[PDB]
Parts: sequence; structure tokens; C-alpha cells
Amino acid sequence: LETVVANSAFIA
Amino acid sequence: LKPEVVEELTRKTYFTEKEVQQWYKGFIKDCPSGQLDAAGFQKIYKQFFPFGDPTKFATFVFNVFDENKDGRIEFSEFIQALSVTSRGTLDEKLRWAFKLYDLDNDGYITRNEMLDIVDAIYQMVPEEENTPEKRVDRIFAMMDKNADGKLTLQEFQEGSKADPSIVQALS
Ligand SMILES: [Ca+2]
Ligand SMILES: [Ca+2]
Ligand SMILES: [Ca+2]
Repeated sequence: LETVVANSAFIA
Repeated sequence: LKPEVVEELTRKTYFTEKEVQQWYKGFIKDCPSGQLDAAGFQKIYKQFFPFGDPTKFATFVFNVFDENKDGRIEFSEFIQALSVTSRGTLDEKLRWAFKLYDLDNDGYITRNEMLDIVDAIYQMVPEEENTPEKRVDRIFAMMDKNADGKLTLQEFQEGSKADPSIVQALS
């Protein structure tokens, strides 16, 4: 589920 | 999982049949009802980030997972999101994120929409980036090519590919 986190929040 | 369901999810994702079955087993262990709720979704983000408030961001993410917008995340929605984010092309991952950030689902991410997104991320988690507003200004300065205060999909995709740390982050 780490990939979900990265793809979701990357823009910060 | 039923065979026609199994076959359909395999055909729609970057997973094999066995991998889809293994994910289902994992999904049902963590969420016995098979119908993941807002709260359930929030725990995923409290891990990784246990020291902020992920409520706002977790909601935006729950809404893009909720493909049929019925208020629950069922397995087919879970596995399809997961397919994109773990095995998608860079373009595919950027499309999905564009969809996450385009809150009103027109074809544009406004500065305000991006502000809501970045602020939610900050609430969930360098001086130059120490406020959502500074981060957003930096984003629009790099990506808003026609300077209209909105990002199209193309602007977002190209702007994101221009920046090596974004490329690194979405490897
Ligand atoms: Ca749903
Ligand atoms: Ca919009
Ligand atoms: Ca623009």
C-alpha cells in the first residue's frame, strides 16, 4: 500500500 | 471470488489471476465485510503518517477509489486503483493523480483545488516549501504554461515529467 501513498501524495 | 469476477479483474489490471486472488485474501482479512469505509481507509494513512491528521486527504483519496461513487470501496475498486499505483506507466499514474486533484472533475486543476490538496497533505504530514501556498506557487510557476491559473492534464503530465524528483517518486 506504499505505492498508493506515493502516487496520491507526491505533489507535496 | 467468483470465476467471472476473477477473470474480469485480471483482464482489467496488471495482475495475474493468482495475484488478484491473493489480494482478495489480503483485502478480506483487513476488511472482513469486503466494503471498506472512510474510517477504515484512514488507518492506511495514519500508518506512514501517524503524527498528523489525515482526515481531509484520506477523503479525497477515498473519492477517487470510489469509482462508482456509491460511498464504499469494494474489492474491484481497490484492486484497480492498486493496479495503476503499483504497476501503472508514469502517464497512467499521472492521469490517476490528475483525477485525484481535479476535485470538481472538470478538465482542470485550479490553484484553489491544488491548494486544498496540498493543504490536506500538509495536515497529514524547508522554508521555501514551508507552507501549502508556497508549494502551490512553485507548482504553478513550473507547470501552468499559459498562465491562466489552471492545469490541464497535459500541463500536469508534462510539468510532472519535467521534474526529476517527481519522476523518482513515481518510479
Ligand atoms: Ca464504490
Ligand atoms: Ca477542477
Ligand atoms: Ca494552464
